[PDB]
Amino acid sequence: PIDGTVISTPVSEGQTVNSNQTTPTIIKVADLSKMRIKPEISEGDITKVKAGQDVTFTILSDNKTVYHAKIDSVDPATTTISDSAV
Amino acid sequence: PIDGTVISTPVSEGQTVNSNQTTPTIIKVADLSKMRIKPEISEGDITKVKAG
Amino acid sequence: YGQKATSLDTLNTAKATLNNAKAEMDVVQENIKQAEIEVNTAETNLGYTKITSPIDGTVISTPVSEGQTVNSNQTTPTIIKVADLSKMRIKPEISEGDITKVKAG
Amino acid sequence: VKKGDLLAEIDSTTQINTLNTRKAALASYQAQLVARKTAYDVALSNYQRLSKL
Repeated sequence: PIDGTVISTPVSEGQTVNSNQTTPTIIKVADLSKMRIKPEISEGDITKVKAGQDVTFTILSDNKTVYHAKIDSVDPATTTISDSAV
Repeated sequence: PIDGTVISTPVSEGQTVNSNQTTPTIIKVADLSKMRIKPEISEGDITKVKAG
Repeated sequence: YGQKATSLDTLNTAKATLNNAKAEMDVVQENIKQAEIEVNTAETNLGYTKITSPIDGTVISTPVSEGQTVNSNQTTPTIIKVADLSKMRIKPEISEGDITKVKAG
Repeated sequence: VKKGDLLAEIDSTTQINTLNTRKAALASYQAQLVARKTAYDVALSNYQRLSKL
């Protein structure tokens, strides 16, 4: 369906499949020219967190890279609805 | 089915589905102009808790 | 019919009742086909007479029992597991903070 | 993998055999058209005249 690049491949060339009942995923292809990070953002901060907000972040593999991005928009539903401790 | 707004979207534009066996939910659309909170209310208070 | 009489009503028999003969034979061609076809597919649903081993590498599992019923319509019963043991490949788990660094070759 | 690209393949056999099937069907239905039309020609030029007379 897309080009982005290849990210999984659960299949075996030589392998029987059974798609009548549930749909066998075969290759997983998503877009790696952009990416998108999903900030978990707890139930008491959200009254405050708004869309387009001078964010910053850092890779758990960087001693200072410090990324200068921006919040882009809001979900209306928890991280368990969208796509206890909440 | 309704307007309320959109609250989930478990699908992928490009994705095979298999609705014969169990029904694939595709988008989740519920009403965000009102809301309703559900007070858990324990087995010993309920003889008391009344409506309105 | 060039011999003056033989009323057209009996030439027309012959015309249309030639084409009906011819065409009723075509139908039986396409039927000959469909039968040859559905018979080859009826031996190609008879591919399954060794369950041939896709590769040689060697044998690594065998979950089956000679004498055992199977039910492949719903989900596909794996029967033997055959993978290649002349090479091998090791999969280094490699944690989320080293990967900015780990490169290929 | 550029959009719409070469990835997989299965046993297309059963499915092409039945494609060939369904194109034989047709391939005879047109051959019915042949006769089930000339029969009407023989019975259009029979009638269009016999009625005039």
